[PDB]
Amino acid sequence: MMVWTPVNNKMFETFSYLPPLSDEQIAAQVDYIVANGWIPCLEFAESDKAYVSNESAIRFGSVSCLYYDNRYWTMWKLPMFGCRDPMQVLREIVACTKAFPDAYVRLVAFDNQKQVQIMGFLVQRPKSARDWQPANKR
Amino acid sequence: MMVWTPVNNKMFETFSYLPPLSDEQIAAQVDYIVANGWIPCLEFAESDKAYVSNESAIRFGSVSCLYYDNRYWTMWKLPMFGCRDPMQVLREIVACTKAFPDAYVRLVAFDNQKQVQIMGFLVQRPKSARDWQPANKR
Amino acid sequence: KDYRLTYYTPDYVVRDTDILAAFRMTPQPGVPPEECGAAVAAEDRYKGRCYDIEPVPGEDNQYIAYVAYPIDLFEEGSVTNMFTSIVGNVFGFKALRALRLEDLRIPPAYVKTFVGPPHGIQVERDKLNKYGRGLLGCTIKPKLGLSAKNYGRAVYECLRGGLDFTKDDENVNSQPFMRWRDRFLFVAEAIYKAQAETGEVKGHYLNATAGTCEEMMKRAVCAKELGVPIIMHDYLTGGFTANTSLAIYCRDNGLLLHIHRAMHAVIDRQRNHGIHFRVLAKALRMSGGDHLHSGTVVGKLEGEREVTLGFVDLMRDDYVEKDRSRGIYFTQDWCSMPGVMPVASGGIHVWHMPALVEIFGDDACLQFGGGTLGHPWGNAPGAAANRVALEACTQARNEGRDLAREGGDVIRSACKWSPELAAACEV
Amino acid sequence: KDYRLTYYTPDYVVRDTDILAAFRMTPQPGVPPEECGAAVAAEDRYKGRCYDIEPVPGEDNQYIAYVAYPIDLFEEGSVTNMFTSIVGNVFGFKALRALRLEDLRIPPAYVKTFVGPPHGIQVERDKLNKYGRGLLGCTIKPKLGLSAKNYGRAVYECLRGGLDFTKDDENVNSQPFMRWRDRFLFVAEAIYKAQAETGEVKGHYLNATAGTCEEMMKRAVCAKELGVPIIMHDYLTGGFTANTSLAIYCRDNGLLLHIHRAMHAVIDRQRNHGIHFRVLAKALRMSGGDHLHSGTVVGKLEGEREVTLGFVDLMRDDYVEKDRSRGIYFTQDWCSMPGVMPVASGGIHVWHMPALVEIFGDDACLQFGGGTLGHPWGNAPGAAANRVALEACTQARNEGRDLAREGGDVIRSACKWSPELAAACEV
Amino acid sequence: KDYRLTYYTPDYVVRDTDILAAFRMTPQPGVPPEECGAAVAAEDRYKGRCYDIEPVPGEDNQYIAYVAYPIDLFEEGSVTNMFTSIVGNVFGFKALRALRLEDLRIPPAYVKTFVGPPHGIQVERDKLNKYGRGLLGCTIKPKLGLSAKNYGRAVYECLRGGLDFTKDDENVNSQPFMRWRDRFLFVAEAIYKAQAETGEVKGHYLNATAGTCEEMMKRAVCAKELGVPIIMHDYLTGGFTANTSLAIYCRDNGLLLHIHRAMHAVIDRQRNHGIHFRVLAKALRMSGGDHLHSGTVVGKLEGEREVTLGFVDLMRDDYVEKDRSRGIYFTQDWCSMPGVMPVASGGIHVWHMPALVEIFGDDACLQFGGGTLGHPWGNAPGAAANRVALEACTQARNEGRDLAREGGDVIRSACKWSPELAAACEV
Amino acid sequence: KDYRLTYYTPDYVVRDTDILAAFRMTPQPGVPPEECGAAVAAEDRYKGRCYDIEPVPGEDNQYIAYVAYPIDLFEEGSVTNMFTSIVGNVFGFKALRALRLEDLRIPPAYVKTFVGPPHGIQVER
Repeated sequence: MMVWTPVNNKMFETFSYLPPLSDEQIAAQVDYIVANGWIPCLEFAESDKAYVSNESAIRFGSVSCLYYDNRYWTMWKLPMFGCRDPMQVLREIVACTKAFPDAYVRLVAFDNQKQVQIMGFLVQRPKSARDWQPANKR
Repeated sequence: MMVWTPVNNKMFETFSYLPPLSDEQIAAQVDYIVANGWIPCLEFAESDKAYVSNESAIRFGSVSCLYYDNRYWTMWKLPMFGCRDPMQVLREIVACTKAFPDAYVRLVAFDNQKQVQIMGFLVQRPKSARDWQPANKR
Repeated sequence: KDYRLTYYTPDYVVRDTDILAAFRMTPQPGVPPEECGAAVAAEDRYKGRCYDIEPVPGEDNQYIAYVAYPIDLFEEGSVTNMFTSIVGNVFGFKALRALRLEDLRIPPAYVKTFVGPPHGIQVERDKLNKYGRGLLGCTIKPKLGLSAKNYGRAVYECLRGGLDFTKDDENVNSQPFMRWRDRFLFVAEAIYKAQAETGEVKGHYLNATAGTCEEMMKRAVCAKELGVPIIMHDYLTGGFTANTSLAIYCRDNGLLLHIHRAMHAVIDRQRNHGIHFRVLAKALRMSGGDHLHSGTVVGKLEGEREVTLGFVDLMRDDYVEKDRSRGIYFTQDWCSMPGVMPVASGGIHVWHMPALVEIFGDDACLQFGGGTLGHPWGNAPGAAANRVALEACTQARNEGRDLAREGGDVIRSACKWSPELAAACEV
Repeated sequence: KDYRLTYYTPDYVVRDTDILAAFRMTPQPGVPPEECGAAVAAEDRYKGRCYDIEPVPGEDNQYIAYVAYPIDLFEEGSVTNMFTSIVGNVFGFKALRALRLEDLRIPPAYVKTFVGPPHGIQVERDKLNKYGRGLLGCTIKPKLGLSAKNYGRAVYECLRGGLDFTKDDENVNSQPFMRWRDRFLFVAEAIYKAQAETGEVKGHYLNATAGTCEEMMKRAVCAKELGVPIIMHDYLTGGFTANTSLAIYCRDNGLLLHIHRAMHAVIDRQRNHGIHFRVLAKALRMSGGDHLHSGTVVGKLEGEREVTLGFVDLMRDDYVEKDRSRGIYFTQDWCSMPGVMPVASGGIHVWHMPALVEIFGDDACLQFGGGTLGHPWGNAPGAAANRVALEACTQARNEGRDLAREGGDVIRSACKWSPELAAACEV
Repeated sequence: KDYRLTYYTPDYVVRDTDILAAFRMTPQPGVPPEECGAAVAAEDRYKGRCYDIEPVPGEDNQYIAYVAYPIDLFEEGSVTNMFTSIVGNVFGFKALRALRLEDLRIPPAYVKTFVGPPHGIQVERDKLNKYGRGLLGCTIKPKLGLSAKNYGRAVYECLRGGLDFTKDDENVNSQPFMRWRDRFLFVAEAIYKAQAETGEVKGHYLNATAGTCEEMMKRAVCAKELGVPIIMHDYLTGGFTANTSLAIYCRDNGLLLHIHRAMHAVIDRQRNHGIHFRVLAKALRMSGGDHLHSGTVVGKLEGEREVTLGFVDLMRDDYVEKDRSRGIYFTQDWCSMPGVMPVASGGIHVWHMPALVEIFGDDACLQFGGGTLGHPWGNAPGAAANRVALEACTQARNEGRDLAREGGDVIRSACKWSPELAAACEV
Repeated sequence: KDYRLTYYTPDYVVRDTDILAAFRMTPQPGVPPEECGAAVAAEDRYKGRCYDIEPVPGEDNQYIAYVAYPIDLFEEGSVTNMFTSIVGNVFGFKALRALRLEDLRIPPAYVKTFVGPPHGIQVER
């Protein structure tokens, strides 16, 4: 009988309760993003802009319901319009973390006909962050 | 004439103005928990989730009366249902602090017929914390 | 009560502003189908007229009466007026033995008069920042008898392990053992604590169903001022006037509105008589609600599976074609009214998860009231075991695997690296 | 004023909705007990009827008249109407010389019409996160004359050393030397500072007793908006209408309600005449209050000790059997109305603490108005000396030791390792 | 709890802003009178000090302790604070056996801080346009069980025959048989009808005593909006905070405030212990009320007659000298605070009317609860029979006749020309 | 969903504060009446317990299940809470084929918590 740990166990909403995705598993998801007409795009945040916070609600009246901070991350470049090749997306993951070695990276997707964000899942964690447990978190 | 100290003198509500309980005194309290039909259970918190705080009230209107944070601690395993032996509880105190060496531990008890928490008292302090005075606090 | 000449007009062409109704209609022995069908319409510019009568194949004494209603019979923005006009008097009529309203058509000139759901599927999903998978839920297991403190402790450990929502029992309102306002604080202490630990947005459907409209708005003001995301409402026992009032308050203050369906099987269970759930689910959408219990699909034959996929499309989609195989008797343009997320009560264990991802896809909440509580390690490993199994089955879908066949081999590939799921794989 | 035929019905069987009353009744010399007892009942569907008359052993001219009242005589939710019907006119009656109402029976059909105490023992204890021991208190020693700044400085040092609550004097309301609103800030500055230092939840009973219902709600809005936990109310001098108003406001906004009992000994002291405190304590529970001064038990004989244990069970328990030895004359089902925590004025020193833990157990507040202030080192060592002695006596109970005998040897075992208690052991 | 040096100051000269109190004080056997008297004062700028102790003639163990209080101990405008400071703790004190507060002195610097009675004797009399005689009243005879319709029919026939006021029973508030708001309309239909018939102003004391301050103000808004003249309030069971709230509302909207005194004999009956009614009648005036039940004087000896004439002068007059024979222990300047009209419960018959006109004069209401109802012809001839007897006795006073002697010959001179009084003369 | 031991208590004596319910109850073919009747009660201080089951004369497969409810399950003054507790979930239950709630008993400790009709027959008249 084990205990799920409360200490340094931050998660990102999709595919975070799974072990970290390999480059073949990230390419398998982009194949799903390209098989229908979705548009992949990368995002990133530092350790202090990654997960959710309340800090702008010091300026509020009672309008705080379903307001959070750090739901936006900074877009990396532009959405890959007309993206057919999943390796072009996978080159940008290496290129983003080279520019930002202390940054989380998530791959989001957008629908073209519905004009909304479809799927969003973490594809990279920094090594310098102690916010997450390496899949043995009991 | 002495002065009670204000500096690094945090306390936990029950049995904190006493010197730290020995394993025979913790076993004497679990005998009191088992002599009637109560159910012992352990909890734990880190140094930042141990004592009381106000930090979620940044999201509030004027609904702050008798709201605090850090009144919940994380449960360790499950409540010991059908617990007759006080050494089975005392093994779990060593087992909890091995998993979490930087964590406070309290033994809570629950009533079965009233379905409420009965008694709750600190049974372990971490050594890495400088929040408490070692019983000579003047 | 018709003379069959004025209320049975088969040569009539329906309007694009007409409200259409489809009644499954069992006559008394000896009453003609046309005279019985015009009597449902009768209950000249304001008459409802039966325009088509079809036999039901396999049933020797059942018929489908299609009745059209002029749009002037109805109040703008009122589900109370819409139900009172259509099903307010006809079921007590003596010349028919049983009557079921099967479907409605709401025309787009009358869809636009309603406020509707406060946020919908697309806006809720943006606000909770959860994408690409189904949402997960859990009812707190003992419905009554907890203290308020021990309620949030059950709420804390469930949201901690990975779930997105926890849920009040629908008969948890305000009782002597746990008053409602003591509950809303220990819930909000448990939501803000499980949120700060996981870094994800968490919620609990706080039951704002109450005895009067003033109690009900007093609970909802309380959830506004704690800043908690979502409340719930029993709408067939609170009624449509209380629901539409709350749903407008939820739009005006950014709260989400989960909608539970207590008392639905008094109305929708029997096949020869009542109001089928797809009418009651269209009417919830027009009244408003962000989530709605749509029921279980696991443990059922694939004739109720196609019907359940029919009223889920009426909840989620914008334009639903006519499809008699799924029970959809009209064409429904929803005219950019937002979708309602269906809440599906998952099975006892995690092995129904490949069934639910294939049936529902992403836009569904999934609830495991005894899946998280019945884990041998507790609530937080049990909540992880569902969350691991949900994301494993979602990944196998995107990789292309058939979850109707390979869904057992995907759960077993995740029993390996995760100990929490393996302890639930072992049961 | 009875004719003794209609109002003295000994053959009558009482109802489960009846309000029952038990009057200790001294007649004039020459008046029969039955005629005097039916006159208390007289004051057909609305008559109160005396159904039993018992002699009092040892008193040659006292009797116990049991009077039943129909439930239709009373307003739902009103202690003002309940006292006005039962004791509103009978005590001025001339054929009796003295009259004491001893007990009431409130039937569960009329207990349920009241809102009751805002939180109760179980919810308050959850909210303050204090378990397994009695709560501790201290009145600030100089009742009047402080500045508001020097009041909170006395409030700061007491809550700092280990106490859970400090207390306004009941005649501290708003006076020229310390207005009420200047007091509520220096109290809240002293509570939030003693809280952040100890890490424990702290409170001060801020006296919201006021001159009008509008002043009284204005104090209480002030405690809501500072977010301080608990206010207090004098209810026999403010009245039951003001108390029930405040108690509903305290439920509606999560404040706790300490209840002080100023003017109680005008009413309850004399044995032949008045209203005994157990009626006034049942009526406080129905009106509402979270704490109630129940009095001292130390320094008293064990005939007042058994009576004091009787009305504390009426405050705390759900179902209290009939027990003539403890003064309980009826059976009281409280029908899940929450308990009231009794506040017991502890003695001058710490040696009464083994007496109070054995008499009261955990569900009691204990107050030392001159126990913390009279320490030779000050308020914060004096507050520790009680808190050390309280937790030492609590531990000796759980270990199994008899505090009626070994209670001196437990205090002396804690004078050793604690210097603060030893300085109070020395006095 | 005094050391007898600081709290017993016989050389002290009292101030003109001091609150003075006079306690009838029975010590335990062996306690000195000076030490017991300083302990009542003890309970330096804020101390109450016993300044005079007198023996009571005829009582071997009773004393009169005079205690002075500084004006800074008190809240402006608060009878709740004034009672909590003076009688809040002293009666439970153990060194005395019994304690009665007999009189207070309210100094004119503290009389002026109160709002007081809304209208008073002089303004009420102007508004009702009734001069030169006592006002007349009647309680509706069956306290409970009427319908609301049959209540006003009893109210209609009584005000019709000549009375000035009818009265709710004090336990008529809002019950299942007659809710309060159904009562206020049939009363107002009966007042406006008996008014239009007689041409005189009529009223009924509508009981606004309620369960909460919000119910109580809701009844009073109802009497404002019907435009009816007068409401009533039970102030020792509703409390002084509810009373002072209502009395300020009655000033702010021109309603009159009758004040009933339910529960007074719990407090004021016993001679050795309690609070005498003259303190409770001074405190009602400071809180406010336009009428106050002062009790019966008929059927009593002339030692309670002189006491009853003493507290009626405290209610009505502006300046009341010290008079130990009437129980007045201090001098009371009322500093132009308006008078309170005493309501005197008249006897069963009309022959007590020459007694009541001579004792009370004009500024009194007189009530005949069984005088109007018990007439053999009904309510309207019975109400005339009192009104004829009242005006006959008033005329014999102005003509100079002694109503203590010739009062029977004045009633019998009016039995002749009036048949209604003669039917009551015959009983 | 009962195990038939805890929710079918025929030896139980009902309380004067109990809410009583009378269900006309048609089982599936093969389900016992006692197990079907305890399942309507199941939906220890808060359990509803089926205390009596009677056959219906003339109907070969209908029964009257009498279920008692503790008064603590309910909100004071709320018909929404009273219907949600009693008929909120039981009619979708699969082991019975049809279910009719026939009568309720509202106990006088719970009648008194409601405001009720504004005037009534006697006051309106």
